[PDB]
Amino acid sequence: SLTMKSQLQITVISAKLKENKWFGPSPYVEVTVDGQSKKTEKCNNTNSPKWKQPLTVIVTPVSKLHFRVWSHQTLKSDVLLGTAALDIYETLKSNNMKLEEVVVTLQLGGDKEPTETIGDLSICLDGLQLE
Ligand SMILES: [Cl-]
Repeated sequence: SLTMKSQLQITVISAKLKENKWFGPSPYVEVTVDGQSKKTEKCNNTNSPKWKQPLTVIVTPVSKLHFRVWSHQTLKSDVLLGTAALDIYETLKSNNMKLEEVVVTLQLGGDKEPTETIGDLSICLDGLQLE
């Protein structure tokens, strides 16, 4: 029951990234959960990326979703801009135990400094219920 899986759709909607003082980042989002990793495509040179991109992951009612916002680079590692996490069980609680097009915004915490908010990330969850 807490072990039954669902192929959850997560639409990664958009993010607002605090400006860094010339050209902006070229961000995409990676979702990781339960052995899996799914990445959106990138937006180029923007602190207000709008992906509106649906991804799926196979989760249980107690899975914990982890988000990373990366900036793409050709010639070295992509840069980790910030991270967030969302407990699917808490999300279910907040929405009568059924995730039907639930929009959630999360604060993104900095890589080098976890305590610093570097932006926020909006997603929409659909296709999971408990009971
Ligand atoms: Cl949470």
